Amino acid sequence: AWVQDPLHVRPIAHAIWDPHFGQPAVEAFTRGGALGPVNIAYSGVYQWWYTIGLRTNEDLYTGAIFLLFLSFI
Amino acid sequence: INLPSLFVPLVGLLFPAVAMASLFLHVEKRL
Amino acid sequence: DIAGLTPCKDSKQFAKREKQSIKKLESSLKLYAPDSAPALAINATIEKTKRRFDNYGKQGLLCGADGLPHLIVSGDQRHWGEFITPGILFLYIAGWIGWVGRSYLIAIRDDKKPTQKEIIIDVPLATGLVFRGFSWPIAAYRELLNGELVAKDV
Amino acid sequence: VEVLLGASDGGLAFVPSSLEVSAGETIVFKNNAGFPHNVVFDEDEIPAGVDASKISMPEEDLLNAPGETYSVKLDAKGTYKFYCSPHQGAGMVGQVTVN
Amino acid sequence: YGDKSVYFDLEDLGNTTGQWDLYGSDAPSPYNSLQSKFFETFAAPFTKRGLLLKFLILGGGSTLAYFSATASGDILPIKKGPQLPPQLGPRLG
Amino acid sequence: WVTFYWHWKHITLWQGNVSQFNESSTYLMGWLRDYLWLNSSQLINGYNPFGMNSLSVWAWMFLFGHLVWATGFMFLISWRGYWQELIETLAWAHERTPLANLIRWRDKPVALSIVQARLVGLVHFSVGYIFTYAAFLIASTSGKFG
Amino acid sequence: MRDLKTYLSVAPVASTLWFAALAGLLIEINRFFPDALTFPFF
Amino acid sequence: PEVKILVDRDPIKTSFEQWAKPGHFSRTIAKGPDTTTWIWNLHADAHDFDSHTSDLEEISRKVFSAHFGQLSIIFLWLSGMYFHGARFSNYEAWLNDPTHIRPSAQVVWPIVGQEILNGDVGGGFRGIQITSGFFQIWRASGITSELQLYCTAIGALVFAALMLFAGWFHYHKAAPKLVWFQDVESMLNHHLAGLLGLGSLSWAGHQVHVSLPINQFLNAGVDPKEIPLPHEFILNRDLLAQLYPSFAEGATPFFTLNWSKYADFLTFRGGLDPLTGGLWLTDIAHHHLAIAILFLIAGHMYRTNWGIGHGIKDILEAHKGPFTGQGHKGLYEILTTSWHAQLSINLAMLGSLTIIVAHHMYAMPPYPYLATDYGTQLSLFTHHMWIGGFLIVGAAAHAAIFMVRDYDPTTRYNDLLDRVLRHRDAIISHLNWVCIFLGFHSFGLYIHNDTMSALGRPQDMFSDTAIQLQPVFAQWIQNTHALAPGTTAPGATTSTSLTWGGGDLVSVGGKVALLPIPLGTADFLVHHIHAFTIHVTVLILLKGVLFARSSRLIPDKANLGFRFPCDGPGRGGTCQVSAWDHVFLGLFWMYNAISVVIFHFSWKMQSDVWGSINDQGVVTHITGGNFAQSSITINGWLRDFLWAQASQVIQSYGSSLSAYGLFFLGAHFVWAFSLMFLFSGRGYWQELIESIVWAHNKLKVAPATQPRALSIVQGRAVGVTHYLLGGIATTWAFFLARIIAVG
Ligand code: CLA
Ligand code: CLA
Ligand code: CLA
Ligand code: CLA
Ligand SMILES: [Cu+2]
Repeated sequence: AWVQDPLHVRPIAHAIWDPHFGQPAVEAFTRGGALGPVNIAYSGVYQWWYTIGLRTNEDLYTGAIFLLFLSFI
Repeated sequence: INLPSLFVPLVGLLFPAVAMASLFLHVEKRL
Repeated sequence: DIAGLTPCKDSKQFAKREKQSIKKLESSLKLYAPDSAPALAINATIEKTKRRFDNYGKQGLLCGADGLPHLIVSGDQRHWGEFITPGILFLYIAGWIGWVGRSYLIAIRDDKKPTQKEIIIDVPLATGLVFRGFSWPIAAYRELLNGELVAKDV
Repeated sequence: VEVLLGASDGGLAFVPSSLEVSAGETIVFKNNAGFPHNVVFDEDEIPAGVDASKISMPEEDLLNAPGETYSVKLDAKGTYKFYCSPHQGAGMVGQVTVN
Repeated sequence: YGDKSVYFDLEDLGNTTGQWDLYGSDAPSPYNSLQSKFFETFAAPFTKRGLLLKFLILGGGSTLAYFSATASGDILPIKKGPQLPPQLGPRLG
Repeated sequence: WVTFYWHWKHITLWQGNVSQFNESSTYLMGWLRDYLWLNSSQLINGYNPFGMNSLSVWAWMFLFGHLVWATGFMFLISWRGYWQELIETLAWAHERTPLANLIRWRDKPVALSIVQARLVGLVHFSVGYIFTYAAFLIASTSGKFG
Repeated sequence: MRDLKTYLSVAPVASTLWFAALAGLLIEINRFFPDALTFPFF
Repeated sequence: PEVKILVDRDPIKTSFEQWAKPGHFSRTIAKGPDTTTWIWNLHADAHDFDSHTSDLEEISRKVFSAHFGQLSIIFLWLSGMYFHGARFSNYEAWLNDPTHIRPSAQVVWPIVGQEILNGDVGGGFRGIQITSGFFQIWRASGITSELQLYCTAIGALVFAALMLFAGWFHYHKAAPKLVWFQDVESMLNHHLAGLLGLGSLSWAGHQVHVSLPINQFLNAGVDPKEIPLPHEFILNRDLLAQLYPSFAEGATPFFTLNWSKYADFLTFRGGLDPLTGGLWLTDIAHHHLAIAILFLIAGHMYRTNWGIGHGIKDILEAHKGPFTGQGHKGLYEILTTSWHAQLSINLAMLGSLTIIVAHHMYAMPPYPYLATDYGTQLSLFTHHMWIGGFLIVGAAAHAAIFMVRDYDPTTRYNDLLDRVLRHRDAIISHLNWVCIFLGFHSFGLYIHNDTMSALGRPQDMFSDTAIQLQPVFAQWIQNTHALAPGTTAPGATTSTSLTWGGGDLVSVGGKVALLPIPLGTADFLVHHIHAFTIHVTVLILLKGVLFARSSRLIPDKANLGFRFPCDGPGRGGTCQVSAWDHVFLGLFWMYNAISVVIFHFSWKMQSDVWGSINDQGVVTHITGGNFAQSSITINGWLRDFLWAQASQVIQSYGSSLSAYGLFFLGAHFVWAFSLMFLFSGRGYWQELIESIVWAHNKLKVAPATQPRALSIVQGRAVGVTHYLLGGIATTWAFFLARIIAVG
């Protein structure tokens, strides 16, 4: 979703799963068009990965698998 | 079936319990 | 002009500041007797404020976008009054102080109980020594050339 | 018309910050959240009705407690800009005309 | 030891160092034999150190895993999910 | 100092209000009021008696960093001797009480070392520092988003 | 008298009198030439 | 056996010999100084008389005359206050209209533009608004002109001169000896009956003839200059008979025992004056009369010279039981040979008294036009709280000094002291547990509330609407007090305060003097926070006192003296193992406790009592009851109290309250500065001064008094004093700027 309109959508870092959360907190943290509470990324990895060529989720999946391979080696 | 529903308790509750019990057991007695 | 600043006398924000400042004091003067002690004191400071703004304008200070007189220290000769001539004056006074102190320390270093003359000042010796600071620059120059300003052996 | 000083998110702004009311129409500046909010007019520009105290709230003294209302009335043809001296640096400034 | 004024004797260091047990009963089992024979027969398989520890850890672990992977919405709002439309950010959203 | 300077200059540039910095940055009351006290309203309003919003997690962390920092002062001000004697009387208390002297420690409790305590206090201080400033920075830029 | 002269030259009293004189001098100077951001004579 | 005046003639001749010699008392100091450390020692042990010598007689003579010097300083301060009120004040203008003019008795000279501090305090006057509450005292005493203030200032000046002279006299010409000091029976007989009994009887005499009629005239609305002078009220009696008819019989009621005929001006009303917002003066006069009678009888308990009375030794050694062995036997010998024991007892009692004074003065305002002067009220409460706390910490300091220096079981043995020394470990362990439990269940509740509120779960919070923790005991007690007048104090009409209840709000000039103070869950939480902080500082101080001589850590701690750095980094590290170091912490925790107390007071008052009344009786408070809902979480304190209240001081610049803003920032600075001394050690600094000394020596400008870094103890002392100065001063600036701007 972010690659389609980089200026008008907030990037998501990861989902939140916290059984200590209340209902208004669940409603307050669901941003970025997600289906639940999420965190908004400020690392800037979205812009970095977008600049270097990654476009789809399959690209990121191949990347993560390759890096798991690299760290195992 | 929701994967967080399983891994966040196990890694947040079970894993530290097991690891800390084991590490206490290892650190606090003589060989 | 220098650094894009403009001569305060011809700036508009500098004037606006002056008029605004003067405005508030005038309000403080009101609600009291027209010729009362407090009112007279407020008048005095109003005239003082007008004199300060005119003095700033006259001295040719540089004003930015806020109208505050900025100071140039690059060495431009149109601005030595801002930093460099006061700097020379300071260096003179500070050398005076330090040289008099050093002179005193050297003079009292030869007694058996030199700490006695440090917790309790010999004021006659001090008053004999204070005025050598007047010529401290020449004395220090000739002491450096002599090689006696810096202790050898250390 | 009622203007809430301060936002529920703690944002330092007016609600609505910019608007237009009718003639002789009283505008109420209410405090919503984030109080010591003080509404002080620009005193600059604003063609006619150049009194300061008539619409301004004097510096130092400001709205007290969670919900406070300093009632002003304008009634001057022209546009005026009402801001908050402590917060006008965070953008808590507003413009209100009566055409 | 305790001969009027002395309190130190090499032969009985424990008495000298106060190695007493100030509250132990030294009495017989107050529980009736029949009752004792009911418990130590049913609670026996839980008295092995490694066995009890491993079983406790893994049983409680799968207990938590099951009870949280299959909790209903009325227990945890985190799994009920949001119920409202979302707002927009200051400019984004 | 470096990051305060950077953040304030940029947070006034992003609002098109650079004169606000240009004028209030030359005195320290300007730094306190126009930067710290001013840009901290949304953050501390992350949660209030009237509800919470998405900034709450920062409003919490902001206070977290204040707590950690503060406890770092303990290990930096109070010194070992005090704590060692307190610990020894605690040991007496534990050994002397019924139903709990049945349990025995295996290492004699000692107060932290001198160097160890300086290290712990420094760690607390720096962690509190980093956390509260990160909370404030991300909440004050994220709140205005500009 | 001799001892009073001595005590009046002990370090704290010598320094308070010196700094009071210096303060008086600076106060009067700025009372005659107030609001001076530069050296305007030459 | 019998008691008499016993003196010594010219023990020390007044002379300027020792002024020329720095540290004459210390043999090592007298010789002279080798390093910079000698200068610091000279000051640190100037007033430690019990170490300059060992003679009790000399110590006590020095103590007596030092007390005289202190009294002289206090008198000079009082005369300065009165003179400034006479000459540089707007006291008469304030006297004409109290609730519009702001009191101010200090102006500044227009030197560097600082005249902006001469703000508009009203009354054709420009000065610095004072918070001393002196105007209220002067009005309650009946002072109507500035001639009376001038006369008072000059009288106090000559009293300061008299005190200084007496100090010189009783040390250099006629100095008492030991048996004169060691008489405490007659001393107590005179301080109870003579100083407090006659003092309060004399003050009641003043109020009956001066303050009562003059304040009656002032409250009737008379112009202050049209009021008869006080001495007229003594010369012409029908002047008083007009205001108070039963001044006509004139002291025959006092001897017929028809005391009811005095019911006019000797009342038992209670409550506040609805006109002035202070206590009824006819109540204060009666109060001081009864106080005088009580003290005059009480100063007749101890036997001095005529058989009748009580021997303190007998009373003490009569008290002992089966739990305490021979308790109280031997205390009379301890409390008459060591000044530190007496000093610590008196310091504890005086601190307790000061804090009780703060509470009672906030609750039952005694002066007219004081209650509605919010700045004065806040400042008085805060100041007395701080003074009380400092005194209470000094009590512990000197108890420890006694234990280290003067305690001796070989010659002066007491049983109770010995028993407490013998189970100090049980004492400290239980106090430790109480501190931990109290800290978990008071501050833990705040942390729980903060996370419950941040997780969007307010129902689970410990609040007035989710989970109530109601202080049922305090509510019950204050409801018992509200019902007291008429039920169980039949002679009273109003309850003793208005914070108890009964409605009956009292206002003055559109501002609220007092109203019933409600106690909810937030009050419960903050009261337990108070209990926690007090218990922890008590733990620190008591642990310092009980373990001052020896411990299981270092077995001979007394030989190292009361104050010392350490005994090396042995046994794991013995940093600050001394009694003096325990006092250093207690000051930190005393600061914490008193800070929380004054914050609680200020917020609660600005939220539920103070504020402005209006025409219907609608009370708008300074903050609309924001204390009951926002004070239950720490975010509420940081946002609604500090951040909100802090805005006043930040905006002070550019006005007459600018000095408060300046002091705010300066106090922040000096507080942060203390941390340099509190976090570092003197080794680094000695090693740095080494190379600085090298730099000086390279240019023949090195000093002869060798510069040393401060001692380890001195560095801690500099660090704690700067810390306290910074914190207290920033709170002072914040409070004053806020309450003067919003008040
Ligand atoms: C260092 C990388 C990293 C980090 C910081 C996280 C962080 C997180 N993961 Mg995650 N994860 C990772 C890698 C990582 N993951 C990888 C490589 C995979 C496989 C593709 C996963 C698969 C995964 C799943 C399926 C889930 C998470 C979830 C989560 C979140 C809940 C915490 C948790 O349950 O732990 C993580 C749980 C795991 C099963 C991770 C196991 C895989 C990694 C490689 C384990 C590494 C352990 C290793 C021995 C220790 C490394 C040393 C160092 C990290 C201290 C949390 C924010 C949960 C979530 O979505 O929260 C909403 C969730 O359900 N992760
Ligand atoms: C904000 C900083 C801070 C904090 C939190 C503390 C806390 C404490 N101090 Mg300390 N102190 C401080 C600053 C601080 N101090 C400073 C700057 C100084 C220098 C003057 C001192 C000097 C000092 C002395 C001299 C003494 C203490 C003592 C104590 C303890 C008092 C007993 C108690 O309250 O039990 C309760 C604990 C608390 C109230 C802390 C908060 C508890 C949290 C909220 C509970 C959360 C639990 C959580 C679930 C943990 C699980 C997390 C999980 C991930 C592991 C306490 C732990 C006294 C003591 O030792 O007590 C016997 C003691 O004598 N302090
Ligand atoms: C009715 C008799 C009387 C009175 C009024 C006082 C009053 C006082 N005594 Mg005192 N005393 C007395 C009898 C009395 N004493 C006796 C019989 C003994 C034992 C023999 C002592 C031994 C004693 C000691 C050891 C000390 C005091 C101290 C004090 C002062 C306490 C501080 C204070 O409260 O400030 C209140 C301030 C005032 C009340 C201002 C008024 C001051 C008046 C003028 C005092 C005049 C009373 C005095 C006894 C007059 C007799 C002396 C005469 C020959 C001139 C106080 C002024 C302390 C002190 O000396 O402080 C310096 C202290 O150290 N007293
Ligand atoms: C009636 C009250 C009283 C009295 C008579 C004494 C008397 C004494 N105390 Mg003591 N004490 C008291 C109260 C009192 N104390 C209180 C309330 C505390 C708690 C803080 C203490 C804590 C205390 C300690 C820790 C120690 C003493 C010590 C001593 C003895 C030597 C004091 C000395 O000469 O040091 C010299 C005095 C000074 C160096 C003054 C220091 C200046 C202060 C710190 C700055 C104050 C700042 C000022 C208020 C505002 C700033 C001004 C600036 C900006 C210009 C002495 C017998 C010392 C001792 O060894 O006993 C034998 C000791 O170490 N006291
Ligand atoms: Cu505002």
